[PDB]
Amino acid sequence: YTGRGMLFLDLIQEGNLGLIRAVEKFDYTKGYKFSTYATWWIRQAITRAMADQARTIRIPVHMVEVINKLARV
DNA sequence: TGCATCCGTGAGTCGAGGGTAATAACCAGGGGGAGATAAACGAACGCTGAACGCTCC
Repeated sequence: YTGRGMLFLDLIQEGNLGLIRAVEKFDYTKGYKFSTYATWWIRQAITRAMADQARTIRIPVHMVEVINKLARV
């Protein structure tokens, strides 16, 4: 997700918040590796922050998901 | 102590002119302001004439 109005190092720090979230909600009772669980939370934190901090005029999160959806189609 | 290196600064004058890119995507819940219907008063009207006077027989 580099090169979209957010600095590359800034993306790492916001994703880093997602990682600390994931460890508090992870356990061995599920028969799966930590890597599969973590990547969901990493992607969530990065994409939400990108929605909330890239544009000069802030756009609400649900308008942002509308425009990128229509752009791709 | 001398020699080598790099970093910062400055480099004319007025004229002419405007727009830039890219990636899991959702229920689920739920709060919070922005637009839709009955109650408190007093002011137009309303007939209520009643109650006063203004001319007339």
